[PDB]
Amino acid sequence: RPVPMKRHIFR
Amino acid sequence: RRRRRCQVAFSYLPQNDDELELKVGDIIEVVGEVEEGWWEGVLNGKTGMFPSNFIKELSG
Repeated sequence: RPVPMKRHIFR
Repeated sequence: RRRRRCQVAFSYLPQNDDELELKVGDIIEVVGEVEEGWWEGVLNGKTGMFPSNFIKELSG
């Protein structure tokens, strides 16, 4: 399975 | 305004309230990139965030 990258940014 | 579509390669359940659920084979209307690895798109009427590395590459 792929690994999601970390998130910081949102609409 | 022509469409920009892509296909989900791997399923994904949301980890934040702004994220889409992805199911293999789903076709997303792409809005744009938000952060490295993260695009916004429209899927089954809902707009939300999704991991771009879960999308299928076009290779014939």
